[PDB]
Formats: sequence, C-alpha cells, structure tokens
Amino acid sequence: QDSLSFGFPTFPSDQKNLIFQGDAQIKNNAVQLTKTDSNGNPVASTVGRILFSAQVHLWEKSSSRVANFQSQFSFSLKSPLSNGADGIAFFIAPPDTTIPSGSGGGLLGLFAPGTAQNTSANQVIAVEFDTFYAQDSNTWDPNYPHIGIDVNSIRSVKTVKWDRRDGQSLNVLVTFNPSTRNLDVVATYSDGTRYEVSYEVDVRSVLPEWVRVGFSAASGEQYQTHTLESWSFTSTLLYT
Amino acid sequence: QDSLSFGFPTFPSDQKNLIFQGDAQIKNNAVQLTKTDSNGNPVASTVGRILFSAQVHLWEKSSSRVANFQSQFSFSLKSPLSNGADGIAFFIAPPDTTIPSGSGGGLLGLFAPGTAQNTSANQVIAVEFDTFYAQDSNTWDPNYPHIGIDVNSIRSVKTVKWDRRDGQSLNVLVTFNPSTRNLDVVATYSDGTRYEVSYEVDVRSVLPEWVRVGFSAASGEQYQTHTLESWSFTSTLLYT
Ligand SMILES: CO[C@H]1O[C@H](CO)[C@@H](O)[C@H](O)[C@@H]1O[C@H]1O[C@H](CO)[C@@H](O)[C@H](O)[C@@H]1O
Ligand SMILES: CO[C@H]1O[C@H](CO)[C@@H](O)[C@H](O)[C@@H]1O[C@H]1O[C@H](CO)[C@@H](O)[C@H](O)[C@@H]1O
Ligand SMILES: [Ca+2]
Ligand SMILES: [Ca+2]
Ligand SMILES: [Mn+2]
Ligand SMILES: [Mn+2]
Repeated sequence: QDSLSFGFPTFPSDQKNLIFQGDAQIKNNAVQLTKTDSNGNPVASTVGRILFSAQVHLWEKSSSRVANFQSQFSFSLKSPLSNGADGIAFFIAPPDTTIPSGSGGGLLGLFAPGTAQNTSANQVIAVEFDTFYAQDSNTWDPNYPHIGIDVNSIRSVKTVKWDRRDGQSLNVLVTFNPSTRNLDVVATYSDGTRYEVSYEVDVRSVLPEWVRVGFSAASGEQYQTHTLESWSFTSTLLYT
Repeated sequence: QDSLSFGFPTFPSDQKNLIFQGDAQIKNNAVQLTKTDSNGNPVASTVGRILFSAQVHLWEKSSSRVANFQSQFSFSLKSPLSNGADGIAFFIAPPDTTIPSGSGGGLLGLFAPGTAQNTSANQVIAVEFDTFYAQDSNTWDPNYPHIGIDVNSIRSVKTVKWDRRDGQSLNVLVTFNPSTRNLDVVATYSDGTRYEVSYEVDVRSVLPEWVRVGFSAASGEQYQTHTLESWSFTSTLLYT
C-alpha cells in the first residue's frame, strides 16, 4: 500500500499486529519495553522491542517516490535509581530486524557491539532518548541526557540536551518530509518544555524500500522502565 | 490499534502485506483474483482471494466499541463469453480464514458446499457482485445479475439488480456505521449509473473481535477475469 496508518491511543493486552521481541510485553494498557518484576519495578539486564507487523513502503525505486511519514508517541521512564538507564528509541529498520546479540545496555537493543559505530554495517534510523551517558561505558555519548538521531550508528549524527523527568510522559512527534529530506523531532513535556532536533537524511540510501517501524529500549547495570503509552503512525508515498 | 487504514491506488508486483490464496496474483499493477492464461484470457475452474496481513479490530468487548469502516475499491470483469462467471466479493472473516474445499464456482471461494446456506456454520460478511445465476447450479440466487450482501450464507440476505459491463471498472464504496449498524454499498460505473443496497447487521454477533478483510473471486465452468484495480480501507473503533 502507498499509504498506511494506525493509531494506538492505548495498548490493550489483546494485541494482534505487534511483533514483540525480547522482554517487551503489554502491561496496564501500555507497552513495557523492558522487563519489570511482579511489583512493576524495573530490573537490570533487559532488552525489548516491538514492531508493527505490517511493512511500511518507505520508498519506491521504480516510481522514484519516497514516503512522507509521521510518528506521534508518548512514553515515560521511571526508576528508583538516580541514574536510570539506558533509554528508549523509535526506529526504522529492515522487515527481518531482530535484537542483535549483545545489543543490551547502552546499545539500546539496536546495534551489535562489534559494529555499533560502523555505519556501513547497519541499516537503521532511530530517534533515541538516551538517559545514560557514563563516559567510561557509553564513550560515544555527549556527557548528559539527550535526544539523538541515529543513522547506522549508536553514535548519534546529532544530539540535543534533554531532561529526564521520572514518571512524566514525554510526547514526541517524529516527521520526515521527502521534499526537504528533513527528519524532524519535537518532544514536549506536559508543562510546555520543548525539545527540537532536525537532520537532513536521504532514507533511500540508508534503508530498503520496505521497512518495519517500532520501538526499542534496554537496561544494563542501571535500569528504569521504558513505558510506551501511545503511538500513531502514518506514511504515504509522494513524488520527489 | 484502534484505527487502521491502508490504500492501494494500484497494485505493484512487489507486495509485502497481502496474503494471496488460491490463484490470486499481481499482473499489470492489478490483482488478478482468478487465473488467466499466457495471453491474459480467463480460464475455467479457478478460485483466488487476497487478504490484508494486518488484522482489523472490528469490535472490542471490553470498551463496548464497534468499528466504523469504509472500503473503497474498483474492479473490472472481462470475458470472451458474455455469460462470465462467477463474480467477485469483498469479505470480512476470521483472521485464519482459508479457501474452503469445493468453494469454487457459484460459491465464490467463500463457502463450503455442505454448509453454504447454514448461517450458524459460517463466520463471514461479504459484498458480492454475482454475474452467474443459473438456477440449476446457483439455486440460491435471484434470476438476474446482482450485488448482494452475504451474512454467513451464499444466499444473500439482501440483493439489488446489477448490470455486468464487460471491461468497465465498477467503483465501490462499502461502509459500516456502528451507530445505526447499517452496512451500505454504493457502486457506480464511470457514467454515473448507480446501484445501492444496504442492510442492518450487528457485526458483533457475526464476527470475532479481530478479523481480516480481503476479496474473493471464482469461475466454475463459465469464466471471466476478476480484476481488482484499487483498494483503500479504513476502520476506527467508536463508542455509540
Ligand atoms: C556499566 O555498563 C553497563 O550498564 C550501562 C548502564 O545500564 C550500559 O550503558 C552499558 O552498555 C553496560 O551494559 C552492558 O553490560 C551489562 C552487564 O554485563 C549488560 O547487562 C548489558 O546488556 C550491556 O551489555
Ligand atoms: C455447473 O456450473 C458450474 O459452473 C457455474 C458457472 O461457472 C458455477 O456457478 C457452478 O458453481 C458450477 O461450478 C462448479 O463446478 C465446476 C466444475 O465441476 C468447478 O470448477 C467449480 O469449482 C464449481 O464447483
Ligand atoms: Ca547512552
Ligand atoms: Ca451466483
Ligand atoms: Mn546516545
Ligand atoms: Mn448471488
């Protein structure tokens, strides 16, 4: 289909079109990307992702068309620790994408350690909300919580300072305009605090024509819950 | 998802979210539901159906919601004969639905011979465009070409006289309003010739909460191509 869209105002446990990977599972009408104990408390060493089952037609070689897509979603992180980790990410990858071996912790369940920074070894575009930046383990991160745009590497091609607010929902709008090739990210907290980051990227050179969209999150030694509360997505092929 | 929509202005051969059953396949950016030979002519004894991969949330028992859906599509029928058979049908059925054994010909690939008219043995709502009505083989049909609304039976609960035009595309709009429970069908040829048929049906008592939508076509001894040219679909769960 040239156009596809779906909306999850909430996530009832009765799901049919979501591909759950790792520890990801539905709880309290929300997606708990990372594992939590019987008390709903976050635990260490956990990775989880969800993908919408239907493949998205990102671009079409034959018609020279590229998709105009928008992904609106909200999530919240919670942790009794002063340094909750590791972060959540909205990502776009090949349809057969699975959790890479050893992709936990700072790699957000998106990259394998050996090629995490090899842009030629990956095919993924992701908007990460990174809360752990310990300069000894996450050597690639700026020294502070941030929102980053990842293109075939865990080393964001771009980051903007971000504030982590325990238990507060962040509303995020990620849009891609094929005309300008601008990938825009706008995130806001309920008090009006706003964060914006944009990047020009030709998705045609990074991802295959058909892809799957979803979220990923992980916790290494430090942990926190990564709760996806809602998600709406829409894409439509346009001439360029 | 509470809401889902997809649109196929045409049907390129590189499909990822379509379940093809029987003889259905893509040809010339269109879906040929029934089998055709090398030179593109319709053949006898052929059944074919397609279903969108993503399951549709037709209704939700917990929230007492029923989806409002709209299915817009166009098709054309071509046949060297002028007794082309048997017709095409838009249908909604449980997710695991498959072509019933012996559902060819007048059964449109939707029902099994032994239960074709047993309403309690089926789970399917279809909008058929029936071109073959020989009373000896299709004993359940009115004696003329017709558009029918099928609810768990090949014997339409409601029909309207229809005109088969060889090679001409029929534009169809199928809508279900959960508020009034009316399933409305509007079909028009490019020249404005219009056909309407509607029926009140509580989809909750007929279909499970999650379903799959698609098309089915078949030709018995009489044949014709059943060419699905375009299809857009959208459903949104609503409170009433
Ligand atoms: C101390 O470093 C680990 O934890 C931090 C914070 O969670 C991560 O950012 C970092 O990637 C490290 O996690 C790795 O090591 C963990 C312990 O072996 C393991 O559980 C993780 O999956 C990851 O490999
Ligand atoms: C006896 O009529 C056959 O053809 C008409 C017109 O195509 C159908 O409406 C009717 O169902 C009959 O088709 C059946 O028999 C065919 C030959 O045995 C078979 O190919 C069909 O699948 C169907 O069973
Ligand atoms: Ca990090
Ligand atoms: Ca018939
Ligand atoms: Mn980072
Ligand atoms: Mn009929």
